[PDB]
Parts: sequence; structure tokens; C-alpha cells
Amino acid sequence: HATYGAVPLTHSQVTSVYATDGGKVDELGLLELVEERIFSWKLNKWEMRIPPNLPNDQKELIRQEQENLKQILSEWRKCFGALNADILQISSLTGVPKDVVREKNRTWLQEEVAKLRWMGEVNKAALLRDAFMRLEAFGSRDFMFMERLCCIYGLARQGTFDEAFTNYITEDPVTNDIFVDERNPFKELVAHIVRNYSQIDIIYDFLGFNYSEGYRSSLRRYMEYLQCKTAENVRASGRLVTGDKGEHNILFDYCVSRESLVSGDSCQGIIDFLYINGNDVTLIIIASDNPWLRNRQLPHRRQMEGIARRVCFVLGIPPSEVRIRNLLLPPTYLDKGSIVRLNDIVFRLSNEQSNLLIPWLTNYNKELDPKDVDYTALAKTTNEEEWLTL
Amino acid sequence: PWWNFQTEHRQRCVLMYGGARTKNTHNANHRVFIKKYKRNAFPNRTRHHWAVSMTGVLSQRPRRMPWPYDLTSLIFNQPRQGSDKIGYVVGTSMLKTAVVATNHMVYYPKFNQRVSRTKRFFAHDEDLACVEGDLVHIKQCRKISKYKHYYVFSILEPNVEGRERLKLGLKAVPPPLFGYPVSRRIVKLNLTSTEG
Amino acid sequence: DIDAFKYWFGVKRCRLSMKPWALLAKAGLLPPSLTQNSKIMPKPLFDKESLMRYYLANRKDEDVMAREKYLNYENSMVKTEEERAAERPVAPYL
Amino acid sequence: LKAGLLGHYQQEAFEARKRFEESTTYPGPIRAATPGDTRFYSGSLESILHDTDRHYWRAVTDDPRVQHLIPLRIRFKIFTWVTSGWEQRMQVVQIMAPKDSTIAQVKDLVIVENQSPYLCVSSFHLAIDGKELDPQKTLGEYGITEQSQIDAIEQNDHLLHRDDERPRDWTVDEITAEDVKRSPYKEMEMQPLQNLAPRYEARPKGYFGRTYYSGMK
Amino acid sequence: GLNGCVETGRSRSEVARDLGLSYTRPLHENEKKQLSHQAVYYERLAKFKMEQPEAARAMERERFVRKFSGMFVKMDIRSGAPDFPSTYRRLLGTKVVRWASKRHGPN
Amino acid sequence: IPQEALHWLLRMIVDNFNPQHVHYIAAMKTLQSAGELDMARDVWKIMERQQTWPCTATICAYLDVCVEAGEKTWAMEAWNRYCTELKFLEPGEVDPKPISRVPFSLTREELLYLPKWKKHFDHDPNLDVMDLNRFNRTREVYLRMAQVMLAGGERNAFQHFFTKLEEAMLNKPTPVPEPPNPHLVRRPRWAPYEHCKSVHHSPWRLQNNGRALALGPPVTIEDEMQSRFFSNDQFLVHSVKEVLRIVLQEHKRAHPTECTRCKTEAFFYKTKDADETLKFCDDLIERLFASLGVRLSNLNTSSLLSTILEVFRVVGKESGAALLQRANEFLERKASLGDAEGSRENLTASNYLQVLSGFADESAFVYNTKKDGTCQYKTGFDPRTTMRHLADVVQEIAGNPHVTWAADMHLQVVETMVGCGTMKANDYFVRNVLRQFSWDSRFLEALYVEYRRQDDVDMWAELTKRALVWTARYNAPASERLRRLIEDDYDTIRVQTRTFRELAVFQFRDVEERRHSRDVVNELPNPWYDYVAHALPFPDRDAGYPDEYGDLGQWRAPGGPGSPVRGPGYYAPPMEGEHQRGYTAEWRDLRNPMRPPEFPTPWERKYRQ
Amino acid sequence: SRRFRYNTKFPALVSYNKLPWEVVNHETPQFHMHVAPHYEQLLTLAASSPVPHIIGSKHIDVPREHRLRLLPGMLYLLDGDTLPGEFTINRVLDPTALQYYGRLSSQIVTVEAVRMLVPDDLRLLCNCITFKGPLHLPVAPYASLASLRGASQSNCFTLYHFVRPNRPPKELQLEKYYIHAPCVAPLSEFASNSDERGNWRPRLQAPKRTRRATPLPAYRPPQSYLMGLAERLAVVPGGCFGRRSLMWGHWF
RNA sequence: UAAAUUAUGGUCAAUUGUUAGUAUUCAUAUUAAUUUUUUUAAAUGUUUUAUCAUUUUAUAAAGGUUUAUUUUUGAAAGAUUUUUUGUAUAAAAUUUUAGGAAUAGUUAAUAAUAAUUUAUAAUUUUGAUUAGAUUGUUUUGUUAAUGCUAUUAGAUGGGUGUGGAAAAAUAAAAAAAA
Ligand SMILES: [Mg+2]
Ligand SMILES: [Mg+2]
Ligand SMILES: [Mg+2]
Ligand SMILES: [Mg+2]
Repeated sequence: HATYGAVPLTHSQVTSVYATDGGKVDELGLLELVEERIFSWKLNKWEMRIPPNLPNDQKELIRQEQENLKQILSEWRKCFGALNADILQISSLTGVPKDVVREKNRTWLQEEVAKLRWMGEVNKAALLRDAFMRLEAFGSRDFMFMERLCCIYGLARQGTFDEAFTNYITEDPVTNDIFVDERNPFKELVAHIVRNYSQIDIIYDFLGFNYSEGYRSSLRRYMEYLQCKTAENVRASGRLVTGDKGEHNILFDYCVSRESLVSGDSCQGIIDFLYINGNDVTLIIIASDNPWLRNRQLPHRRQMEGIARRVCFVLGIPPSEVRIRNLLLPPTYLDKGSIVRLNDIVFRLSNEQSNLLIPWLTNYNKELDPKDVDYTALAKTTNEEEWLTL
Repeated sequence: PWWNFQTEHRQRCVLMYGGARTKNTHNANHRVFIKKYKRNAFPNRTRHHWAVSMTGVLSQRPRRMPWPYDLTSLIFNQPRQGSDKIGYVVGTSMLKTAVVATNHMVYYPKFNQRVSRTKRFFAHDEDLACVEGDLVHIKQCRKISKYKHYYVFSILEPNVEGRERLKLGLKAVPPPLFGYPVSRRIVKLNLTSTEG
Repeated sequence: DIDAFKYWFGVKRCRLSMKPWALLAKAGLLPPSLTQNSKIMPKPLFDKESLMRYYLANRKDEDVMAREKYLNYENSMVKTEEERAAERPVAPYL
Repeated sequence: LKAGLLGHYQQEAFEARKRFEESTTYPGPIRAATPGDTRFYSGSLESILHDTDRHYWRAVTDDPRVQHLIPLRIRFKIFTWVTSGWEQRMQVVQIMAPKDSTIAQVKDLVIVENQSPYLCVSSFHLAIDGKELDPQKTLGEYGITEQSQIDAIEQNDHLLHRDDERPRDWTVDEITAEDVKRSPYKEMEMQPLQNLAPRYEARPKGYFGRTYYSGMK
Repeated sequence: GLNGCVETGRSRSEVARDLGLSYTRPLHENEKKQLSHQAVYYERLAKFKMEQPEAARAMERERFVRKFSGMFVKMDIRSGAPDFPSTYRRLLGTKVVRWASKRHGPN
Repeated sequence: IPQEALHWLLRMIVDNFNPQHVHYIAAMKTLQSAGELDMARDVWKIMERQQTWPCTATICAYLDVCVEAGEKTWAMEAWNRYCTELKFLEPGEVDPKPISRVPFSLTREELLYLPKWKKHFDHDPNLDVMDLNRFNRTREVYLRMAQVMLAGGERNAFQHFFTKLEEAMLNKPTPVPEPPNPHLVRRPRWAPYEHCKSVHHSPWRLQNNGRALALGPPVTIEDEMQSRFFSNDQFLVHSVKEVLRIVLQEHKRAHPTECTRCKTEAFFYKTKDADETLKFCDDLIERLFASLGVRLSNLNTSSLLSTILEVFRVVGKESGAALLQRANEFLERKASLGDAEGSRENLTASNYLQVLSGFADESAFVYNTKKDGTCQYKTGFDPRTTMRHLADVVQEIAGNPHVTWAADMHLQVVETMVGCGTMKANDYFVRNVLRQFSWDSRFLEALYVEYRRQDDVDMWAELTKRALVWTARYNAPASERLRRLIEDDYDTIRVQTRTFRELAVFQFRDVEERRHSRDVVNELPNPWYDYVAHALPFPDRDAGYPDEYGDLGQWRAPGGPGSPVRGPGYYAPPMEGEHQRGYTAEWRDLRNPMRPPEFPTPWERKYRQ
Repeated sequence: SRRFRYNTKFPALVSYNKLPWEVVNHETPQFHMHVAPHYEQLLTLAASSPVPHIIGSKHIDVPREHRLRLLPGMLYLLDGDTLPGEFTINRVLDPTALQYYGRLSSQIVTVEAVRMLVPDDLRLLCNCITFKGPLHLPVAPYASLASLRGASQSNCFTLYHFVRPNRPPKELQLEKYYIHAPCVAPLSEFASNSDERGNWRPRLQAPKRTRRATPLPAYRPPQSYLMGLAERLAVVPGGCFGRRSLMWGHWF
């Protein structure tokens, strides 16, 4: 639980703590076991998990993050229970063993529904059809594998849950004897995650789990990783990363728009990142939670023209072939569509080679929040415009 | 049938005392007033009695009743009525004592309106922190003196002007030039020389 | 009232008059009152030797009497072995 | 005060709190101070017999009440009558002496906590390995721990007058129970109380009988 | 130190005392005299009692005699009422003439 | 009755209070002291259903209940719920955890912008768990878990827990004990009235006084600190003693007929599990001795010696002389391990009580052996040898001035003398126990066996009557067993032990009960006589009232005290916020014909139709 | 204010010392009535257990300044009837006062003299009880009284008890000596160091009975007027001891 | 200043007597009450005791109270005992007069029970104090009515300091120790 020594950890501290010499385990089975242990908990086990000796704002941020983790884990528990109930119902209705239902297909479903309808069980046939149709969506073992790994990574990062998965008094199902198993699967799974997924923190921040410092640092790390993988001669100096001449590959961390923007003032145009690739300039701006500040945040056409002219002046790129454009990113997360657009526009990478470079990209399936329609409309009308020339 | 609260009250009356007071009190009885003093020489300096007077506290027409629904009920969850109050400090003349004027609501069913009446309380401040003009929250407590049973729980809004005047050496609030009359007769000024 | 009567009679231990006692004797809550006596038979006469002889003839077991008075005075909702076994957890203890 | 402005005042208070949190933030955690006692309690005045300087409920244990103690043992040379004659034996008395206590304080604790008219009847002094301990020195200077064997050497001619008036249950809270000869550490339980009697509510509130109706709350 | 503790009921003065703060408005000369003359009067009384034994003894004996002979020494409801003239205002005039007014404070 | 503690806890919950951990601990301890293990489990269930996370003290109390009940599943569930996080103290950490939660308070802005349910503070026990678990009493939790596993027979789990506890106690620093809390009982200062009766107020007997005791104690009590005040090595010794005590309790539970003094011949001889039990206990003792080197010489082991003697007296059928020899060997081994010369310790009151109990067990017998005479003793019993051993050990105890005698020790001596048939137990009782002790009826229970052996029935009767007069005088009411023993010889002695009133009541009650049982017409249940229907202050279903609105011609609304009317029925002056919300939508409205006043969520969706 | 600091419940009360009826005067026999049972209990304890500082070589010597402060409560025994100086002697010849020492004289040790010593300032009384003859009770070799020549066994030993003149009886009350030690006289027969071990025979079975108890003489009801039902009158079974509910031996 | 878009290719109504509840007679009142030809019935000796004594027997004196008066408690209940057993009193709102003004054994603080002191004190025109009237908090009458008009909740400093608690010297339907 919460202790005086307990403190939140960073990614480096997590890697330092959860370490394994070697070996390969069944990550899917380990994840299922850990999630079953989490679901076995009562609501009281989430109470004393915030370290006391911290400032109030930091404690509030930690509380919000832990509440988000609890909500997501409860939603996944409900989804898992519904999946298991559907599988059990299909098995009972059809007579097949409980393991082959996942491998059965639509033709088998048609045959079984026809058999039930012929036997006169129209109600059971309809229930079977509905159960199979809704089971096709959530029947995969790794339905939300990435998000579940991010949840477990966040639990590890909290630093108050690593000891909550051991010292359990358990009965051996074979010999019917009581013992206390000291094997902790949570540590093994977190060690496997940190050993295999090198960008697990980046995925965690992109999914929106990071409530303290947003995701801008992870975005910068992702962008500089792509830039170095492309250039192969990338040189970094503080908040500016530049390639070795040739084709222009420049990443500039101008400032953080959240602190740069000041309410009640009039100043239009504050960019977060500036990316120069070839003769193109892209202004990557992270939106704010305040809908009245986005209009200030987006720079004007005159500002874009002036920035392009300054790029021509400094880098010597001829004014004839110079394009500039904006790129608005969601405020608290980074969805799959936004990431794909970022890869396509900024780094000029097609989907196939982007997935070749990044394994976790194809399984990243985060979508935009349906509630925020102001941001969605602004992002559409900002990303559907053509490049500003000269 | 749904029985009104009058039925329950009558039930309680019948339980406590055998039966209920249903005797048809003769409300039509002719009440009379026989004068005993002169036409204008009634023995009182404030009010003069010349007819039958109303009796009772809650039987006065027009009716006045308490109105619990006000700012205090909107803000605080009172364990008992009038346990917590909010007011302004209106005097610190007494040592370790702060006088607070609070507001409550009186309801007039005949006119269907409510009014804010003012009451003064002797709140207690130990360390002498209250300054006149402070918006304070006060709570009931034990008996402290002959008329002190409230204490300043918290100071919501300190009077910066009063504190700065005290630091400068002046009174927290300058005394009003008007006030109470010493008599019915008009108090005339005396701008006369010693000879006159 | 039955619940209130039992509360005042057992917990608070209130007194009792004779007319209410007779009425409750009719109601079956209480046995017939002390004053509900007929003239058909006079009061019994007690003899110590006869009483002792009857007690010796019919003396109950110590444990049996203790259990009877425990059930009458202390809790009468005593769980059996089956109830205790059903209460005991058998599932994986979490 | 006018109640129509409550919503506006709530909005302004929310804005002020948000500005405070955004700008001032929180410059590090502050150590929690143990709360004191409040003079202002509700109800009628209480008698001076029950004034224990605590008029609120607090389940936790405050820092001032916490004390650091060491389980010391003091051994006395006693004599028992075996079938032949008198034989030497050792009698050990257990005390809880604070870490910052002097030898004189340890001796006083032994005298208080002997609870037997055979050990501390006469005057005595504490020593270790024959070397007498300075009564003006503390346990830290001597390095005394629970393993340290402290012997007591008595003088028969001098008798130890009972000059102890401090109660053995005395502490900072000053909540001392008189006529209690059990040490504060020896007995610790929620023992049932037989002097009083349980009391049930006899005066009803609102409902008296017949139909409940509203209940008159 | 401007807020009371709702859990324990402590006032803002108690909270400031526990936190070691100080919320005392600039005192005027009369207030300073009020806070300062208590010790002076106590020292004067102690000095008088230690310097004039017979006079102090006579005064204390007379005070105790009048206290013991007072008609209302018993602490019943009437003696325990905080405001006798206001609460038992029916007695004023007809029976008791000590108080000419039934109201002295804001109650 | 013991049920009242649970009743008061339930009443506390019903009256809208949050039962604190001290309340739960007191309820469980009272129910355990009354033997209501099921009711203690019910108290724990109540605590869980209140969504209260127990503190470590509550955990320890519940585990004490579990080990007393012998049920391991309850303790295992409790461990899996609220005990998988408890850890021992490490040398590089602060011993007393500082207070974390600042007391609840509201600032100026919060008092206005927060809702009333956020601004409300009732003493929720879940907010104080962190500051109640700041003293780290986890070693007691581990000891309780080891005890419950030993009781349940899970040897591997018990070994795991005991090894963890031992490795903690031998290598980790002692936690700071929690100080006693004097704010739990409202006890008046001093004594308001100084009147106090003398110890010789009654000219017929000496009696105790509230100031000082003069009748001597009836039970031997070990003078030792609490577990929280014990040191790590001292707590290890205490844990060994507690494990042995649990072993003895389980043995008694398994063989109840083999432990009572005078029931049958099965008591005299060993059971079939005695060798294994003694081997386990001796192995544990040797493990403790090996683990603790010369440090053991500075630890109070009187409790350990007493429990070892009790185990080797009950589980193993050893003699009093053997028990005394074992205690002396234990003390001399302790002295030799401590390398002391001529400074051994003495047996304490509890150790001597165990030795005397062993002698009484040797001298025990079966009363009449269900044959109306010829009481059966143990095969191979030597009254001369046993009585000589008892005499010399009693003389040794008396010569030792630091052992304070008690009623239980004197009862053991009297029982041994009766069993040996010395015809002097009556003299010993009348000289040592009668005048200066608060003896109970067990003394006369045994002294009746000796009285039966008098040559003349007249002497037997006179002794019995004098014993009864002693009970009447020294406030030691005759026990039911003693009265029945005297009753069984009524044909010979013609001595009465039942009062005229009791016999008169009993005859009528027995005749009526027999007649009622034989009668079949009145065997039907009577609802008026069998149960109480409803005992809560409020009805269990909504009958419609209250109205919370006025009606035509009712000017007084709200009614204030004792009136549920909250506002005028039809029109009111303007209201603000929640008052307006309640007056327009939320308040009850009986006269509404479409729907009754709705139930709170979620009890409204299920009665939609 | 000062009036509302506390309520008037449980006011400060005058101590029993000032009240005359509360305190006990030494001249009255009640003083000896209070102190005799303590003396006999102390002697019984000392005849079976070694009390550390109950027997001294000579009277306790303290400076006259501290004499009044320290002496009250002191109690010790000496050999011979030597009395401390600066003490006016008053022998107790009153039978009403002497009757309370009857049990002590008969059962413990024959009481020879009772004296009260009043100091010069009349603020520190001494009670001297001189006993003649050996102890009636058996004396253990380890007992404190074994040291005295005239106790274990001229043949006179004195007990001195210092108190204050006018005090409530609790000041006289002595409870530190109410320690109960067993008497091993009935058990000395079977001890190993006693040559009577092979004499007694264990009677392990009750003898067979051929006759019942002798019938009591025929009950004769009383003749004089009785006061009434003692059980209803809350009188103990004989006005002496017992319980009212368990009535016995009262005219019936 | 959007300009008359065109298979008009579905018309055939309503009522079946069923309901979300203050409804108004300008008065002569099938409204209430007092008033005319004279309405009756129950009483007064509590008991017990250890005998010139002790034990058990507690608000209807009615007065003239509008910032007012509110309280069972150490007795009893009551249980095989502490060791008395045992937190009763205090607050908020509502408070009369045709010809309206000052009030006072006073307010707070206090190392001060039983105030030799300190203060720029307290009450009040938002209606005080004195004087008059009147037993305070849905109970009566009447009306379409949040209007008007009634009402013994029978309540308190010098008579004994007893008693757990004064209310203790008319009564008031009451069972008080077999
Ligand atoms: Mg008047
Ligand atoms: Mg009022
Ligand atoms: Mg009583
Ligand atoms: Mg007025």
C-alpha cells in the first residue's frame, strides 16, 4: 500500500528496478494471470496507493492517473466477463468444447443456427447468433493487448503495486494442500515489458495515461528517433536536432504551448515543434484543452509566409520550391490516425515502411474522443488544406 | 385516505391526554375594553393601551414564522437550527470578544414574502485577530459568559483597511457622526460665549 | 402492541398491573394473573420432604438444564455444523 | 447576507482557488503538527472531574504520546530457605526505561515498579561487572542495552523510605488513574467493565404508539 | 490561521496556536493596559496578603461569612440560570426588586 | 447476555454512525471473552460490509478469534484480503511512521464552491488506517497466522510463517511500541468522596477493599509486559510459548475426555498422539535454544517454562516430581548457557502451580466409578511417595518468600491431599485457605470425597453441614456439582441442599412441562408468543407519509419542530438553489395521483411499472 | 467569565481530617479496636515468612527534626520492654480497650502490657504491646520471629507502632503486611525429613455404611412472638452473617 | 430580385359519455355561539413500622410572565456483589399597545471559588427599559381562500436545607411494600 518511502518512478527507474538476466516466457499467459489477480481484488485495495509525502498538486495528478487506470481496468474486466459469458453460452448451446469456439467460423455458426431453427429453438438460435456476432469483436486473446500492457506499466510506474501480487495463501489444486507462493508474476511481466518494448513509455504517453507531464516529451523522443533512423548521421544539441547537411532534416523544440499561451492576452501563433524536411516546413502544434485558445494557437497565413521566408533566408532554400503547413495534434493523447498522418506528412514515410520501422504501430488502435467535436472539426479543416507555397 | 398533519397532531394529543380539545371555544364572545385613564394621559411614555390587544407569539395576525431557507442553510449543514452563522464584525470594544451581526429570514404568509432581520451575537476571539469589518463564520459552543455562547470558527474576509488603519495608529473604523437620541426633545447646540 | 410490550417487559423491565395482566392472559402473551383465582380449589400446601423426594425422583441433567436455560435466555439462533461449514469459505480465498 | 449572490460568489471562489493552485502551486510538503485541544465544545458545561483536556474524537495516536523505551532487567541477590539452609538466588525485575534516562532515573523506576516488599525494601545501587554506575550518567554513555547485566547491591543498615509520590501511570497527557497499582505496560486489554450497567433509551422521539404516520422527527 | 478545523472543532485561533502563527491586530493603549494590568494586580494582592496578615485574614473571614450566609448558596436551577433577571422576569417588581430591568445584553 | 455487544454495534450503525476500529476490537474481544466465536465472526462480517479496511490491531483481534475457533479458512481469507502487504521493519527506516493526514479543514474558497456532501465530515475509519498502522505490529500478525496454521494442521504454511517471523526477529530492529490510549473510557478524576470502609468492616470475615486487598488472589497471574513492549528476542520467546499454547489447545479440543480431572479412566493414561506432539514441542524448544545463544540468558522465560510444564503435564502424563525436575533442569541450563556461577533463578508462581497440578493429576481419581462406591484410581499409584513429594515441594515453596500463594495453588494442594487420602486435607483447608482466601466451591467439592471416608455417618454429616455453614459465611456459594454430590447421598445423610422455594418452583415447573410435552393440542406454534416481528425504530416500508407540503387553510408551513411539512402547499416566496430544487421537484408529494413519491436510486427502476 | 468555567457539580469538600466525628481518638477504645487485627495479622505473617525490616537491633534513630516527619507509620519489634525516651507513658488499664486484644492474646501470643507514648509536642503517638511467652502458632526456621529469643523459644518481646494522634482510621490501617503465607504444620508429617512417613495409611475408599445418620430431635416450633419473615425484612439468616435470600436457622 | 417545381397515387371527420382538483348566491347565512318560557348525577379516615420516634408515600398557591419557564436526576426500575454505578440544566427563529424614548447591583477580560483590578463597556428608533393587556408554538368558528376569529399544554428564590429531585399544607376519579 501507500508508504512513506514509496515515490513515483520514471521510465529509467522502472528499467533499473524491474530487470531480468534473461529467459523467455509466455507474455499472453502472464498478462492474463496478472489481470485475473487484479480482477480478484476488492475495491478496498485501491484505497491507500498514493504516497503521502508529496505536494498537493502532484498528489492530485497521481490520484487522477490512478483513477483512470482503475476505470480502464474495470472496463476491461467487464469486457472480459462478457466475452467469457458469451463463450460459455455458445458452448452450451452448440455442445462443442469451450476451446474451439474461438476457432469456429461463420459457416459453422450458420450450420448450428440452422440446426437450432430446425429443432424449433428460435430463441436459442437468435441468442447464439447474437453471441457469436458480438464475440467476433472481442474474442481475440490480445484484443486490447497494447492498452493492457500500458495499464500494467502504469501500475508499475506508480511504485505502490509491485508488492500487491505476492504473499497469497493458496491451495494446490493437485494435492489439496495449503502453501504461500512467493512467486510474483507482476515483476516478471513488467521486466519482460521493459526488456522487449523499448518504447513502452512512448506508447503509454501517447495513449493518454500520462496525466502529470502530458505526452510532448514522448512525442519529441518519437520524432527524434524517426529522424535519426532516417538520417543515420543525426547530431543533437539541446532542443535542436540537425542532420549533416545534404537533405535538410531539422527538428526544433520551440517551446511548450501549454505554458507559452497566456489567457486574457492577444498573441496569435505559438508552435511547439518545427520540422524541416527537404524544402518543406511543418509546424507541429499540440492543441489545448481550452477551446478558446486554439484560434490563438494556430498561426496566421501571414505568419506562415514569414516563417517560410525566414527559412529561405537562413537555409538558402530557393523561394520557388518552398512549402509550409500546420499539423494540429490532440491535446491529451495521440490517436492512430494522427500518428499515421504525422508519419505520412512530416517524415514522408508510407504506411508499409512505417510499420516495418515500428512494430507496435500496426497494433496501436487509439481513436479520437467522440466528445470533443470542436477539436475534430478544427483538425479536419487544418489537415485538409494544401501546402502554402513561397 | 391520506390524513393531514392535523390528524397526527390530534392523535398525539389523544395519546397524551384522554381525548382532544374539541369543545367549540366560543370565538364570537364580545370582548370589551373599559377605559380607566384620561383621554391622552395613559401611564406610559412609549406605547398607549386603548383597546383589546392581540395575544400569543405565533397567533399574531398577520402571521410571522421562521424561514429556514436562506444563505446559512444553503452553505452550512447545521446539526441544529442556528448552530452555524456567518456575519460581519461590528465591534471589538470588549477584550477577547467580537460582536457579530447576522441575518435570518422571517416569512409572512399573508403577503407571501420574506425579510432579512438582524441579530447581534457576542462571538469569542482568543488571540485578538478579529477586526471590525471582517466577514466571519461563527459556531455555537459552551457558555463562556453571561451573554457569550458563540465563537469565531474562521475569518472568511479580513478587513485590510481596518488592519492598515490600526497599523497606522488610527481606529479600525472611524466613529459615525450620527447615532441614538438622548431624548425626544431635539438636542440643540450651544454656541455661546462664556459671558453669555 | 407486541414488540413494544416485549421490549418494555424484558429489556426495560417495567411493572404490571392486574387488569392489563388479565387482558394479556387472554391475549396469550402472559399466563393467568395471580389474582385470577377460583374458589373451586384452595391454595396448595407445600411439604419440604415431599418436595425433596419429588426432586430426587425427577432431577434433570446438569448439561441438559444448562443448554435449556442457555437457549431460553441467551441466543437461540445457534448455528449447527452444517451452517458453520456453509459459512466457511471453500473457494480460492481472496 | 443576500442569498441571491451565492452562485456568483461560488464562481469567484472557484476562480480564485484555481488561480492560487496554478500560480502559487505547492512549495514542498509540510510536516503535520499534532492538533491541540479546543476550549469551545457544544452542550452544557462539564464538571472538573471529567476535564481530560480532550473534547473531540481522535482515533490515531499523536506524536507527543510516543516514547522510546528499552526493556531493562535488574537482578537482585535474594536468599531462599532450602531444606538445608539459606541459598543464594537471583530475582529479576523487568522495567521499561527511556533511552535518555540516567542511572538515577533507572533506579527510581526500579523502586517504583518493584511491586514487592522484598526487593527494594532497603537502599541499593546499580553496578555492572562490579563497577559502580555513576547515578548522574545516562544509559547512552555507559552503552547499556537489554543484553547488559545490571546488578543491584544493597545496604542493609540503610532503609529505603517510600518517598515516591509520582504515579506510575503518569505521562505527558496527565491522564492518571488513581488507585491503580498495575503498571501501564503490564496490563493492556479491552477488559469488560462490571461496575456500570448498560442503559437503553426510554424516552421516545416523536413516535409513541398507534400509527406511525410521519413519526414527528 | 484564518480557518477553523471542522474535524476537531478548533477555531482559527487554536489552529494558529498549533501552527505557531500569530494573528494579533495592532493593539491600542487601552487594550495593552487591559492585557498588562492583570499581573500587576495579582502581584499587588499577593504582596498585601504576605505583608498584612491580620487585615487579609479579617477580609477573607468576612467574605467567607457573607458567602456562607447568603440566602441562595444552593446550586439549584434558579441559581444555575445564566441570566436570572431575564429568565425569571415574572418575579421582578412584585417579589424581587434587585434588578430594575429584565434585559441587560443581546439575548 | 453476550448478544448485547453485537446488538449495540448494530444499534450504532443504525443510528447513522461509523463504528471505529476501537468499537470493533471491543466487540470482538467481549464476544471472545464470552465464548461467542460465531458472533465475533459476525462482527468481522459487519466491519467488512461497512467497507471498512481493518487496521493491524483489528487484524490481530480477528486472528485471535480465528486461532481460538480453530478455523484456518477464516484467517486465510483475512490474510488474502488485508494482510499480503504487511512487512517487517528494516534497519534503514524510521521506526515510528509520521502522521500523514492533516485534519480535515475547509478554506474560504472551498467552503463556498464545494457541495455539502464534500464539505461533510463524519469520522470515516478508512481515513485513519495509515495513521493507525504507523507502529508496525506485523510480527503479531505473523505469530497469529502461524498459530492458526498450526491449529489447522498446515505444517508447511506454519513452518513458512514461523521461519519468516524468526528471521525477522533475529535480524531486524525492534519497532517502537504504541503507547496506551487513555482517551477510550470516560473515567472521573480521583475519587470525589474519600469515605472508604475498612477491611475488617464485617466482624465475621475479612473482606477486600477498593484501596488494598486483604483476602489474597484466587488466580496466579504472570507479571510480564505486553507483546508490543517485548523485544525481538523476547517476542521470539513469546511466539514459541504461544505456539506451544496453541498445541495444547488443539490437543484438548481433540481429546476433551482426556483432560478433565475426574471424568473417567481415560484421563490417567496418554493418548496415541502424545509422542508426536511431545517430539514436535521438544524440537521447537531446541530450535529456539539453538537460534538464541548467550542472549537467551537475559530474557524472561517464566511463561515459556510454565507452558512447557503444562504441555508435559497434559499432553504427556508426567509426574509432579518429573515436572519439577524439568523446570530445575531448564533453569540450570539457562544459567549454564549464560555462563553464570551460583546465580540461578527460581520457579515462579505459575511454574509451581503447574507442578502442583501435575501432583493433583497423579492423585486424581474417578468418583464412584459409576458403581456407587469403590472410587477407581490410577493403576500403580503410590500415595506415600506422592504425598512425600507434595510435602517437600510445598515446604520448598513456603521457604521461598518471593512466591505469592493463591487459591488455585491451595486448591491443587487440597486436591492432592484428598486423592492421597491423608485425612488431613480438611485441616489444611481450615488452616490455610478458609479464613484468608476467597476460595470457591471446588474446595468443598473435593473435601466432600474426604468427608465421605469418615468412619461414622454422624461425623460425615457434621462435616458436610459445617462445610455448608462455611459457604454461607465466607460468601462462597455452593456450586451445582457440590450440591448434587451432597444430594446423591441423601438416603444416607438426609441433608438438604435445595431451598424450599426452589423445590416448590421446580415441582410445578417440571409437572407443567411434562404435561405440555405429552399434550399434542398445544404443540402448535403461537405467533404472539414465539417471536418479535419488528424491532427497528422505523417501519420497513413506505406507507406514504410524510407529505412535506401544506394544504388549504394551513398557514404554518414549515411546521418546524415535530412537523414534517417543509413548505406551503401551493405558492411560496422565491427560493434559491437546492431549496428551490427540493420545493419544486424533489420533496415528497402525497396528493400526487399519477405516482407516489419515488424511491432513491437504484430502488426506483425496478418499480417503474 | 469566571462563573462559566465549570458547572457546580462535585465541589471541593472538607477533608475528613478536620471533621471530629471522622477521626479516631487514641483514648477511646476504637483506636485499639482498629489496630489489634493488624497486629495479629502481622504476627501471623511474621511467624511464617521473613519480613525484612520488622525486627531491628535497636530503636530507629533519626534526628529530632525528621522524627515527626518519618516516624508515623513505622512498626517494628524488639526484645524486652524498653521504651523510647521523650515519651510520656500511659498504660491501658481500661477493659473496654483491652478486650480487642483478647483474640491476639489467646491465639497468637499472650499479651502482657499495652502502653501509649505521647511525645512532648503531642503530635507523634507510639503504641507499645509487650507479649509474654512463646508463640502459640508454629514458627518456621526461616520465619522472622525465629530471631527473637522470647518469641520462638525474660521471654518478653515488644511491638512498637508509631502513628499520629488525631487522624482518620485509614492512617492507622496497615495493609502492606496482608501477605498470606502457608503453614506447613499439617504437611510436616509426610515430609521426607520427618520420621513419621511410614505411620499413616492412605484411606482411598470410603468404608461401607450399614446405618444412616442419627435422626434429629423432633422439631419444636417457637412460642414467643416473632418479629416476622426475616427474608422479607432483609435480615441475614441470623442477624449475623449469610445472605437474605438463602434463609436458614431463623426459628424454622 | 427567384419568379408558383405538380400521377390530387388515397379522402373516408368527430362522439362510446372514464377522473392529475381551492372555486365565489353581499348576506336574508338549511353557519357557529350567548340570550325567553328556571337541566342532573361520585365521595372525603392514606397506609405501614422497631411506639411519645423512625421507615414509604414530589407542580394544577397562580399568578400577571411577549429577547420569558428549560430541565427526572445519586431514589425506584435493577438482575448472585464496583466501590459511588451513571455527562439532566445549555442554544437559534417566531413575541401585544391610536397619540413611541432612553434603559441600568449594569458588558467583557481576569492568577479573582467568595473579582478592592483593567477597558474607548452593555441595552436600544431594525422600536429597548418601565407601565397596560394576555398562560407561548398548525387543536375553535367561518370562507372559494397561506384571510379573519378562538384556546386553563393548567409550568419557579425567605415555610422546614430535608431529599436522588421542592413542587411540600383545597380538591381533581388514583392501588401505595402478605
Ligand atoms: Mg406587564
Ligand atoms: Mg425567544
Ligand atoms: Mg439504584
Ligand atoms: Mg417588542
